[PDB]
Amino acid sequence: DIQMTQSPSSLSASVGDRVTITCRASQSVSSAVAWYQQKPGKAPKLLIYSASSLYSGVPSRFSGSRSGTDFTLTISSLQPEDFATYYCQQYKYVPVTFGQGTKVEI
Amino acid sequence: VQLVESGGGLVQPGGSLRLSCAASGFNVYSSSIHWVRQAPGKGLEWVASISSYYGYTYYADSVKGRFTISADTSKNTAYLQMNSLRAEDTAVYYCARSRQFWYSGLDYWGQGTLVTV
Amino acid sequence: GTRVFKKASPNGKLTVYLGKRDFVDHIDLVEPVDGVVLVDPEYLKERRVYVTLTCAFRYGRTFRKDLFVANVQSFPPLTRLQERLIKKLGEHAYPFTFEIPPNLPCSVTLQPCGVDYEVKAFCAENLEEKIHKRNSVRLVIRKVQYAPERPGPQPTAETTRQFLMSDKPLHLEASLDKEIYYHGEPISVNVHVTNNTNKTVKKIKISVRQYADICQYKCPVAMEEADDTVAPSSTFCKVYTLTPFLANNREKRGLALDGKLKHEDTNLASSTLLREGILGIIVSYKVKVKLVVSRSDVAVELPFTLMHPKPK
Amino acid sequence: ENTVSTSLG
Repeated sequence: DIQMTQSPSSLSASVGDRVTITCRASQSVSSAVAWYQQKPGKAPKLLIYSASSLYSGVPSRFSGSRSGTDFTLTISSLQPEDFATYYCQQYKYVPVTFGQGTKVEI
Repeated sequence: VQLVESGGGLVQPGGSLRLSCAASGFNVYSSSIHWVRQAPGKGLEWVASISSYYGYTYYADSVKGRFTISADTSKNTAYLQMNSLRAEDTAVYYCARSRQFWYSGLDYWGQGTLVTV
Repeated sequence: GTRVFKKASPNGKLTVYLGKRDFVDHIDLVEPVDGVVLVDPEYLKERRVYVTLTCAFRYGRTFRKDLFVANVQSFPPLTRLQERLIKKLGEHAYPFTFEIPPNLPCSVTLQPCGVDYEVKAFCAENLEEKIHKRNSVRLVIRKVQYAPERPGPQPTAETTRQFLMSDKPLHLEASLDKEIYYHGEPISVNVHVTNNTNKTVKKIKISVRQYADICQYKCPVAMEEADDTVAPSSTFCKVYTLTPFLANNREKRGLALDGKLKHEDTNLASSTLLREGILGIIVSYKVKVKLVVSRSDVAVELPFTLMHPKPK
Repeated sequence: ENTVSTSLG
């Protein structure tokens, strides 16, 4: 079982700012990491998979980066539609585990 | 391509409840169906997942022994037989779908149903 | 970023690198295995470092006949992968570019035997010097095929059986929506019986069969069954649905599965593409439509290709 | 033994 401590849990960012989310695991999980977005009340939606690849239709400002065990989601320019809570996910082992979420606010 | 769910409601603790997950635009053998639950004010949590293609059913230890996951082959619909419910099992319960060949993140989620104990 | 595989011998004396472990076959050509071996010379005073690629037909009987063997000497003696590995390792690394020739069989694992590729590397002072577990480092690699980029014709086929005891025959047509099916997707059989005989169509049996030619092995991997009778002097048309999958096929000992590195779960072996128009394992599938008669057989077969898409 | 992954630098 892999803990997936995620930080910061909340952050303030204006439009056109740069936002980075760090998801740190208790083991190496290869590059098996996914990121999800969730506006308040809506279903989660995938943004980045395999810790660097971008899903079909996801905007170009979403990106993934890996350094050993410090998987990171980088948003190049925070648009007003991006404010949500973001969830990291290892999927190399069972039981599959999600992060605690990172919300964004103005 | 879309997922839609229903079946949540007020439940007497110790009773039972069933959630259902309807799938459009794909099939249960080329995809894996997941349950992710979200207690009010809290983050997501994996509950169970089934890969009907192989015959594998997966569960989290926080719901092991009570929750049962299955899929109706003829109508692409997934189920979650929730026995012996308890207070913290209150959550918004989502269906999730991901690729069988090969799992690359949960891409299609439905809006799910609110379950309250 | 990117990632590459490493492995070493128990001596810790030798180190090997690869940038992939699935090497694709394009039927008109096969990719090279371009890797880099890092050496510790002093302990390698034997001074002949060899790298080897091998295609072992370790099929059961049990036996082993190596269909293909390749040798290269790295020390003493470039693609971008080679160049970056060499630069990463600084100075004491030497490459190894095998080129699998066309026509050798695909990575196949018979359900517990089969064909698998084996990159083996070691150091010695002569090729005749004995191989020892203290010094060799091995990587099992795969050589596989993706589904074609362009669709073919519709796999329509037909028949007509003029029963001797009847004046007019049972005309029949079976067709699939497409000749290519990806893994996990549904099959669609369009059965278009047009009967004019006195015999009654009792029993429509639909099955998807694996034709594993190992150089013929036949086994039904998906099966449908219905009482969709057809009346005398009547027509019929139904679209049956099927999908091959591994859940109910575990007990079938011998069925060809996609090659596996160690023991991971893999789908039923993707169809092999033949060169233009062969040792090892050749595997293909056909949908079989069988109609019982009574007044007790007819059947027509449909070649279709079951293969994965090219990764994104 | 076992197989690990490493960067390409």
